[PDB]
Amino acid sequence: AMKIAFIGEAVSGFGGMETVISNVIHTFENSSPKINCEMFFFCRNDKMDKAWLKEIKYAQSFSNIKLSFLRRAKHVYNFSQWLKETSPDIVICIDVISCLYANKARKKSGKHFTIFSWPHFSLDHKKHAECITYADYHLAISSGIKEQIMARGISAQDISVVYNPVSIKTVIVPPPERDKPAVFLYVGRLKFEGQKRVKDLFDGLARTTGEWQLHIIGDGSDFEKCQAYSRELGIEQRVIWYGWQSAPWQVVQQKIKNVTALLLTSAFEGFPMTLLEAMSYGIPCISSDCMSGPRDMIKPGLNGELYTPGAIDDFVGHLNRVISGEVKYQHDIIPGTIERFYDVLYFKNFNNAIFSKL
Ligand SMILES: O=c1ccn([C@@H]2O[C@H](COP(=O)(O)OP(=O)(O)O)[C@@H](O)[C@H]2O)c(=O)[nH]1
Repeated sequence: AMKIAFIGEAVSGFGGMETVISNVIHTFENSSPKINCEMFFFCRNDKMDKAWLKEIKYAQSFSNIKLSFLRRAKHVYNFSQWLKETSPDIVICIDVISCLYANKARKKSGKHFTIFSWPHFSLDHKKHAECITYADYHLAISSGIKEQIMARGISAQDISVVYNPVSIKTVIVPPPERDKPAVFLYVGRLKFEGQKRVKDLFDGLARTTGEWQLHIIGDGSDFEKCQAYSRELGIEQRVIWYGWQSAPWQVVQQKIKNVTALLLTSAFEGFPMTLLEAMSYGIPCISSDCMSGPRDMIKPGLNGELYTPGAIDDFVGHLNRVISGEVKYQHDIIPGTIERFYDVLYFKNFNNAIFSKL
């Protein structure tokens, strides 16, 4: 009988991370005839939506002490007490600060367990990166995160790259018929610059040679700026806006039907699930080679392309070649190119990364 604690600061209760965590917990609580999972949250308030925890046993440390030294002390004490009630074999920290908490509460509680980091954002784009050193071993969702962890003096031997899961699909979205315009897809929150750089998307497409259309599924405060920019660039007649969609891939299947490539032009990403989703439907992806995720998914010339951050010329080149057919991606084999990301194999590799360190 083995018990796994998943711990972190309170989250919103909606987000890719929550979805991954709940699925990994439900999967564990079946695995070996249910080996048990619980959660512990460090909270300043009870504003976390609880829906995603419906079937998940969780406890909380509440402290809104304004001085962080005292709040952390209180957190560590509360977690220490929980550890004594619960006696987990393994503690997995979904953020970096919780590695510190887990480490200090292990010393305080006198309990024996292994601490794993499992961060869901680039260490260099979030607050408490140096707290990663308090975990025993590391579960990297990307090569970039592994690199970031190594940079803090952690041995590559103590870090397993586990990626993130996606569901196997039984439908392929085919390319457009020959002599139809290229069809580009953008799926995500709209930011003109900042993280998403829709500006870069528009600048590239405006410079491309050949017939193309762009389908944009998403919304954000920069909608009007982005529409204005498309008008400025003289491309508005080739852009179709869907706004926010609850079922983007249903819209793709039912309304768009044929896709040349999904495009992502981001300055950075926590984990670009959109790329994975696209490749699960056999859609090739042209992405900025940003921290982090795209380089672990995209195999240049096989399921899409990578361009160096800011290399808009390179992006344009990638576009031109897929529009002309100079480079062709085979939609029928693209789903097989992300084998290690599919739910069952992902979980197998994740499970082995944990139990191999014991
Ligand atoms: O109109 C949309 C646009 C995006 N997404 C989903 O949002 C996720 C990532 O989008 P985003 O760029 O917002 O990343 P985040 O900021 O949420 O990390 C993906 O799983 C998409 O399928 C969606 O459901 N509807």
